[PDB]
Amino acid sequence: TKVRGLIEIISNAAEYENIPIRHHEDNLLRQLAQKVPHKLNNPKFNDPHVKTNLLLQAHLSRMQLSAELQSDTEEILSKAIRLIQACVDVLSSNGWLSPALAAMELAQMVTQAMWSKDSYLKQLPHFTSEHIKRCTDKGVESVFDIMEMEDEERNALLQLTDSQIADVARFCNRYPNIELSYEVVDKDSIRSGGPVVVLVQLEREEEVTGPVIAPLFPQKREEGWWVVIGDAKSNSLISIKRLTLQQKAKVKLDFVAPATGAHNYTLYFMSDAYMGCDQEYKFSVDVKEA
Repeated sequence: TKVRGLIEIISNAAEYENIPIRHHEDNLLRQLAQKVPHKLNNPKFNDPHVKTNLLLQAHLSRMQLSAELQSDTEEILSKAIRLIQACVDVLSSNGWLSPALAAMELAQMVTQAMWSKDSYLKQLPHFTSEHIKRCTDKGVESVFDIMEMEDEERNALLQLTDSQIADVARFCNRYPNIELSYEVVDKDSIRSGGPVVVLVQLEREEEVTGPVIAPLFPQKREEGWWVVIGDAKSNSLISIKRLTLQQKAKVKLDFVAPATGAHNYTLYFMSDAYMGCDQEYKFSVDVKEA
């Protein structure tokens, strides 16, 4: 399941069965279809689902559109998050780890208007491609790398006005900087077929708690998270829970312990709003019994 396939699942939804099909837009659409990262095949520029797929890609690529197309995009976007969450629900319920994680990233992508391959710095206000090129050239790749710089370094690199920096500071102070700690409950008493309980604790270290900053997403959004346990080797999604976080939160996940012996898993913490904030921890358990 590639990003392309996930975008197709979202745009093929019955919810978009009535996206406006206009006289005289085929031109823009035909060209749009030429420029988007994932080219479409038979394109039927009369299919609301085809239009929806192109407008979603255009949004992710932050391309120039007509006022009308921009309005159509806003409509599509207003239904997108809920659809993506449902998609994550389906993929994770079926136990498909990679597809489920990719769908979670798609929620971040749609919110921040960017592709999974883009630098996380594309989220910062006023950051252009050259900003990103210069940051990458310098080995600066995370928002945290940006925040660690002193003024002289930052001004030379970003070349931003005091007002632009104030906007950057606002985003950085709300960007998730969470400390995740976890405990395998009674690690020495796990029995085959019995429960394996993982107690996760989250604590926000950044200064501001509040709604997501996403200049290119029309609706007000709240920060959402998923905590997941899976087997990366077999691509199996074992446990998942959705949560919202204020200052501190405790999340309990559990799953059936496999056959006696040593086993390895991965604990994931995934955003549905920001990129670059996800965490992964490979842990192990010793199952007794037998």
